Amino acid sequence: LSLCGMVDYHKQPWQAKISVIGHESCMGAVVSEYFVLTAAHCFSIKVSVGGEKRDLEIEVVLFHPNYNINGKKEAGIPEFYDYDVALIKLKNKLKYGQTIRPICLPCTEGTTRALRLPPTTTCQQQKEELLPAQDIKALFVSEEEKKLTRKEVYIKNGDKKGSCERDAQYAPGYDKVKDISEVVTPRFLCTGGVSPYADPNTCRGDSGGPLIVHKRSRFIQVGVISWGVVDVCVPAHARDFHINLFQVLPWLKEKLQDEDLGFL
Ligand SMILES: Cc1cc(Br)c(NC2=NCCN2)c2ccccc12
Repeated sequence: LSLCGMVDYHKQPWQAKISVIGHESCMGAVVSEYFVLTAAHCFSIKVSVGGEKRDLEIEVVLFHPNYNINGKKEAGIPEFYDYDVALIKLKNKLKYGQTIRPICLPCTEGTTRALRLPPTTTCQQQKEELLPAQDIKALFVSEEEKKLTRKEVYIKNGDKKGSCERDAQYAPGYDKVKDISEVVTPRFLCTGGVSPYADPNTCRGDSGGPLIVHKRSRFIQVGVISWGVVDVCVPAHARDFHINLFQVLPWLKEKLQDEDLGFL
């Protein structure tokens, strides 16, 4: 079992850069020797790790079976980001080192050990530790002038969760949605806004990158960056929505079953 979430690419050795050819940009995270986790909506395909120039040979890209960006077009919702996760399977085994390391995923033995929790630890116990009912200090990784940079955000998972979710009404094409639960599903975590702190916002190029909790000197991926309310790249309603990886575990467990991650 790899030591996951342990340390520019020196400081974010899990980070992957994705280009799709006028170039669309996304990010992802190394989660095993053969897999990069990213957003489904990011999808000729160029993936790089370790700040390398080299583009890695792709075997297949696997998509969450419930993902359908067009799924609510008939209801007048232009883009529906539910289950916005994909796994890039690499042809060649990644060589872990100073520049290339896997991030921890929820409800794995890797995360149990990173959090110094006992062997009886459940998936629910990991969720209570990482995503308590409060404002949760987190980070994401962006690019500025070809250098990777950390940005600190707060996940609104307590008394501010409703306020964060309701700001979805300001996103492009969502202004006529009666029931915000139609676009903000139970798959989403919410960051951004000015309470409790003035959170920075994701850029479109940051989509697919990990939303990370930094705990006990370790980095645990809790989310995949999915969509924003405002393209800032700032109103108090500028929120960002992330796929909660605790909510896509059956799919992660099935696709990564042979990756020696020790899913619970
Ligand atoms: C950063 C960002 C801003 C805005 Br505005 C978007 N548009 C939009 N969000 C919900 C419906 N359409 C984005 C969409 C995807 C990814 C990032 C986005």
